[PDB]
Amino acid sequence: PTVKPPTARKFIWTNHKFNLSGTPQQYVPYSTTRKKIQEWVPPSTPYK
Amino acid sequence: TRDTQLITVDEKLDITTITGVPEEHIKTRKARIFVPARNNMQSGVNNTKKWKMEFDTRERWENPLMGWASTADPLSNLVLTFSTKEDAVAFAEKNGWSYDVEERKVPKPKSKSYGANFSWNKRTRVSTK
Amino acid sequence: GVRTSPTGEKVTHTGQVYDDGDYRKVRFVGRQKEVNENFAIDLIAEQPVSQVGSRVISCDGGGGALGHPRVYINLDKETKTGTCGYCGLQFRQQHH
Amino acid sequence: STSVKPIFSRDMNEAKRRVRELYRAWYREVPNTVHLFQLDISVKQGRDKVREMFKKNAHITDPRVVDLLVIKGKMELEETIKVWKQRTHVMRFFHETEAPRPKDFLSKFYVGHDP
Amino acid sequence: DTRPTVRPRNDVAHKQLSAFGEYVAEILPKYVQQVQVSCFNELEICIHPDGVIPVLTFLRDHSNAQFKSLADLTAVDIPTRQNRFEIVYNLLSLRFNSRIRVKTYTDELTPIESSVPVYKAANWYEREIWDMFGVFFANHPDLRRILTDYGFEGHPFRKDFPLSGYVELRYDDEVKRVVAEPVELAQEFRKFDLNSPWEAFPAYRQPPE
Amino acid sequence: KLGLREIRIHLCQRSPGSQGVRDFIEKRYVELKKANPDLPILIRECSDVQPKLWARYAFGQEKNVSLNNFSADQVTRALENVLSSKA
Amino acid sequence: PSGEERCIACKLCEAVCPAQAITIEAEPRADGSRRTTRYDIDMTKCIYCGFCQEACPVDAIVEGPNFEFSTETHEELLYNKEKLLNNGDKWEAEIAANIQADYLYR
Amino acid sequence: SNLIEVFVDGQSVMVEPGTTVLQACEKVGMQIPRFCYHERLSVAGNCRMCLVEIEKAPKVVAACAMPVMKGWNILTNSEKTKKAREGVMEFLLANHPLDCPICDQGGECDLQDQSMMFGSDRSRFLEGKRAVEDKNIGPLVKTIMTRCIQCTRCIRFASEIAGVDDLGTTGRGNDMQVGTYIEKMFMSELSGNIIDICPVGALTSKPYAFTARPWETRKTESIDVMDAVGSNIVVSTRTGEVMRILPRMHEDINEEWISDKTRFAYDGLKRQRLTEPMVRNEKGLLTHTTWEDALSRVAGMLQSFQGNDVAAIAGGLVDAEALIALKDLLNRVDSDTLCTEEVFPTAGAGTDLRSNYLLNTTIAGVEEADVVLLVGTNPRFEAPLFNARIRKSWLHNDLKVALIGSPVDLTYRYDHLGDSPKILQDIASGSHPFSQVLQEAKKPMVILGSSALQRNDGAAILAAVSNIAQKIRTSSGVTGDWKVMNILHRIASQVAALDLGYKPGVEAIQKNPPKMLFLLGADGGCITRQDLPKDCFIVYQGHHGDVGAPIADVILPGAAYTEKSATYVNTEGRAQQTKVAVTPPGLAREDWKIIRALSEIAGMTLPYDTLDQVRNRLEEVSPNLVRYDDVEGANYFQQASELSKLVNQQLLADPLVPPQLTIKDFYMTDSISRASQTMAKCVKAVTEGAHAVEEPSIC
Ligand code: SF4
Ligand code: SF4
Ligand code: SF4
Ligand code: SF4
Ligand code: FES
Ligand SMILES: [K+]
Ligand SMILES: [Zn+2]
Repeated sequence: PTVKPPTARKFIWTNHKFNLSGTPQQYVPYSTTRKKIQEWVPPSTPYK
Repeated sequence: TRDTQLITVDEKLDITTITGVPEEHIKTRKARIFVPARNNMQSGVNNTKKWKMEFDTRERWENPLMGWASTADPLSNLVLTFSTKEDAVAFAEKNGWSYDVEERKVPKPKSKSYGANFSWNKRTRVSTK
Repeated sequence: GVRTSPTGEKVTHTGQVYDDGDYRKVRFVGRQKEVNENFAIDLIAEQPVSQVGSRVISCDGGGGALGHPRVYINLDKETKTGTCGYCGLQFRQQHH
Repeated sequence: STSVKPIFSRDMNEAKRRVRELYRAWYREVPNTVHLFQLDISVKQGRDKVREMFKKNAHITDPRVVDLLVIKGKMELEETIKVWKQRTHVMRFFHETEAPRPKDFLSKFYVGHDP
Repeated sequence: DTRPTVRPRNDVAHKQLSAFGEYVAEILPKYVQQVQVSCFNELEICIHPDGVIPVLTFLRDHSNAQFKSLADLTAVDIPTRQNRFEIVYNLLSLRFNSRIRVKTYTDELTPIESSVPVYKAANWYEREIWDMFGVFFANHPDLRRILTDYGFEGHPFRKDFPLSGYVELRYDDEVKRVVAEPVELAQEFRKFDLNSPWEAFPAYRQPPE
Repeated sequence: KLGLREIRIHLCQRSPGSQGVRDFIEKRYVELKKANPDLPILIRECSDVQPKLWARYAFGQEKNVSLNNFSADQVTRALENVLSSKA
Repeated sequence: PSGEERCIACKLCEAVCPAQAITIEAEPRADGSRRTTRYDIDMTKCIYCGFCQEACPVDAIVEGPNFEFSTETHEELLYNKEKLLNNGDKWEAEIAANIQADYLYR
Repeated sequence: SNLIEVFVDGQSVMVEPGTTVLQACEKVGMQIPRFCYHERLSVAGNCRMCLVEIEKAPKVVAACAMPVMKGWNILTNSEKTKKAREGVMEFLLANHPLDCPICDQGGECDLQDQSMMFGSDRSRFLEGKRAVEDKNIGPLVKTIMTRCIQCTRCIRFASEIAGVDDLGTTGRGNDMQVGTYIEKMFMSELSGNIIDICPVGALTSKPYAFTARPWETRKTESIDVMDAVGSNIVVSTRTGEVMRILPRMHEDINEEWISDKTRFAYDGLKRQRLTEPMVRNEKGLLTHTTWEDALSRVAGMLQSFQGNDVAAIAGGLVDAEALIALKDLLNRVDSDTLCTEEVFPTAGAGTDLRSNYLLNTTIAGVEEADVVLLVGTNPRFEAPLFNARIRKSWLHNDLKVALIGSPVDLTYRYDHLGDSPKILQDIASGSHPFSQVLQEAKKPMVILGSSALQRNDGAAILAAVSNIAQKIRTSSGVTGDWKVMNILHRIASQVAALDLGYKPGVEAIQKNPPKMLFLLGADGGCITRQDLPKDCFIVYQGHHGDVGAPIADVILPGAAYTEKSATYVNTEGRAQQTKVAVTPPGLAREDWKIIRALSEIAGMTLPYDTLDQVRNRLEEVSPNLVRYDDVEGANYFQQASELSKLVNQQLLADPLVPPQLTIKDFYMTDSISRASQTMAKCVKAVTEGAHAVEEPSIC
């Protein structure tokens, strides 16, 4: 890379990270979608 | 003719005991014997030729970790293909599944006339091509 | 860009964030929630619009065979910009 | 059409003779099974299980189906006698970890949608 | 044969296999129901299930046959037929450098004569068919499961058997052993509908009912 | 109490077995409804059913009377027994 | 190069995947773009066959050059869209150089 | 007899004269390629994809438009035929955009599929492509018109099926563009069907845009319940979620179309959903609880009360199983007060005879009628596919249609006799000229909308219209078995409720205010707490928090029509059963199971514990409710009329104004459609224009 450097993009990380497994920086998987079914919220007034 | 020396069994064929299927997936499952309906989005009719047998839909839920669709139904993706309704029914009977058959829906023949688009005294005249 | 909830959790580019009462945010205790920080919706908006001198322009994403399939964009409407359906670049006709 | 090639038995009397013969072999073998595999069950428990497995198919009336169940029963006996099965395979008959599932309507109604 | 992308047709082998097909049907009319040759030159003899031993012995031992090797013996499940199982024997003649296929049929409750007397290769092939399709072979030296787990219930290669089966295994610490539980999947297998609604092969179009 | 709440008559549109019940409905049903203004008498038809007379009293008890191959006169008595005598 | 995502939620990688390792969900974005809300690769289902990068029409999904990503837990190998976008951002410099060397054979 | 013999690939087939070469190939099983031809639209002949060789004829013929002639041999697989197909497919793809990845039609596209099967495998087009600007025709149909292939199916459909002449071609040549020319919306109760007939991604569903792919959806063949037509549908699901609704062809009901309420209201199933049982706390607020607790509170009140003190109102979207189960439970406390929100006059025969409250002629019979008299109904918005059947008969049979009611656009011209109900008396006597038209008609048809009967004078109108039907049937030369009187319902559960003996309308509940009320999905607002003893204990069962839930003591979540296998009876009396597509959300349970569970807690256990047993019970109450897809005819019209005359009620002088007058009243009519945000944008679009409904669309 000193002779043929890589192309620069803005989004490319400026600081490489090594394997973080087993540390507080590890990756925890999670669902990235939002809630599908919205639940009716009962009225907060005393009715009758 | 065939000379194996044969017996005569007059009972109905019933193979549930020898199939290895658990109890709950024979007594409680309702099969649907049907010809699939043509997908309305297309005009091809080659997927409406054969009879199908599918099972009632049971619960799917969200996996707590990734949100994937989890199931406890071993027959959820099970589909069988038959040439006739009588073939599909016989298979369900010997396997002990209860079934609701649905008769094939055949498109009716229509009367198409290109000359009717320019009729002289009828409403079939088109205002555009 | 990245927002945070009142609970402190980061909101991802899809808008996901565990709500106040969800127990599933326990998976991040002692660890971290991985959110990519370069929201493509923000980045594609920073691009300048390209002024062209024809009704119809083609976009292939740049790089030739390394982009997307080539498509043509009609630029007759002057109340909006033409947008690539693949890459999101914007084009406008130059008052011809 | 009702004429069908026999597997072994020509009628249900010949088939039930093989059912009893297989029950004797399984009945005799349970004490050895509990000993060799070092099962914590009692020999009475093992014989109640063998009996139970034999009542599931008590409604059958087709000689050919009866023969197959006997063929499969003798195959399972050989795996047990020759110790091809392991302790985990023997104890799968007793479903020791499966939690009891409700049979009535209300208990089944509270848990979910299954019939 | 000069179309770069199209498999060339070998008319000479088609004629020879057609002739030998009639030959087998003339000598064994008692068992042979159908004889056919494919467009890529593979001869098939369809027989009554009673003729397994006579047909296989003639092909192995006849001097104008000499199919001394059993390449394969397998089963196909077709639920739409009353005889849902199609038993297929693939045989190789090293003398004449030919292959032939012999097919017969059965159902769940009907035995098929074990062909171990003709080919000793068939012993394990029949155990496999018994285990995966539940077809019983009469007079087998030892018929028992070969591929499935000990005590496994069912015959997995039947079209009506579920892909993921009915039981799964885990190690339970309470009982200090591997236990079997009903099967649940964190992600259900996703069934894709792929068949196109437009006919692809007119030459195989079946007649209207 | 313990009085009749509802009557249902099931019959086939065309089968010979129901011929008696059809005659009753054509001739005598109008009077029956005018006699019992508030009692719901539900005449529900369906092809190829063995005709029956369902009567529902208080608290869900029900009785079924076959009418297969009855005559219009017999159907009238069958209804009379139900209307008059109430369990 | 602008920083917009290449993936258009066409789901051909999902269909071709022999292992059913890919789960995708999509919807219109605020600007109306066709984009994924879910892009999961189960790395313990995947056979690393590369059919998904062959199928993709926009080079959005690639198997990178990295082979040194062992984990201490099974959950760390179930990748969602954020992890995969971070892999591309992390490894873009090398990935692009390799695609440059091979795209004339593809 | 009149049949002529033609050959398809050397195979003889006997066809009626007038059969097209394309239809002759159908009878041997061969499907000719097509793009512009649709069996339910007029022949166009513009795509040229059906060109086929005729043996011993030099020029290929368009199969879709060419009638066969005696002795013709159609060569569908000939070299001349195949080369025609590759050429035409080559032209169709020359200017088509490379959009398949970003196009919702991908995977279910007749252009893609017919390219694979009848087109070349490569391109020799080395020029630039045409790019067309996109057009906004409303909130429900997205237009990427660069994908259009100019088949004019949308034009022919909108003109001929939907009776709307707003789509056309502008310009000519390669620049001929489909659209409206001006900025206009193609908003119709049937507008969403152009999406299906468009063979390409030019017209796609906006609500469905980008969410799924065809191959990954599971198809569940179910029934629509947004009205009383009973349209057969396909519910597409993926990973336990409903993705879209599609029509399923049923010839004798909906043909192959559905209304836009049926097609785009499913998004209402994901909002305002009841998912947990609820009881009132000390502060008087609804709070979540368990099934054990809620059903023990309902059983306590159910056991204490008895007789008339217990009542129930059923809503529009309630199936037969939940109806019979609740009738049995209330009968065991000795309550007959099973009411419905929809009113049907009870004087006379009432519900005793089926023929009194059914559309006896059936939807398919409309095509055989000679005169149709619509009384006090807007069938366009009450029964969109029934109205579409009238227009098909208007178009192809020269049907004469007359209307007694407010003048509403039905998409086809009609004879407006007037709006006053008194005209019905004139027609019967013979004063009004239309009476001759009805008398001479060989097969007349009279249709009374159930919306007319909601008036206080309903018993009068039903008597009058029934009288008109009898004279022209008995006292005129109408065929023996042509049934004239018809009632058009608008509520999915009505016909099933009436078959089970439910009392139509909430009159009984008003006459005897009960101390316990079961609101079985009753969201009509017919009975409010100002009409109740003030200590009333209301148990609401349903799937949406709308009107009933906020006024209830106990909420028992149920399943929507997509989440259960339930029986519904359409306006003709046909019984049809849905299937489970997805299971109920949260703690929601099947509707009849809640009642069976409640009955056991109250020591009143019902004699059915499975779906098959609760359908044997339906067979004991009405045998027709378990004959699926079979229309059981009714009869005894003469007897029904006799009882009708006795009372003689008096008509009022109010004009017959239908509840729905313009398209804006069509979209939001029940709890599912009120919760839908797509129907919310539909209502906004037709009342405010496209200014605030537009969304930027790129692909
Ligand atoms: S490399 Fe992995 S994710 Fe990609 S197609 Fe192959 S198995 Fe699927
Ligand atoms: S990664 Fe590529 S193939 Fe997969 S959905 Fe995105 S654009 Fe389509
Ligand atoms: S309509 Fe869409 S899916 Fe069909 S060929 Fe055109 S771009 Fe591809
Ligand atoms: S918009 Fe669709 S249906 Fe209308 S002409 Fe174009 S391709 Fe045909
Ligand atoms: S289908 Fe015949 S020309 Fe279009
Ligand atoms: K379309
Ligand atoms: Zn682009």
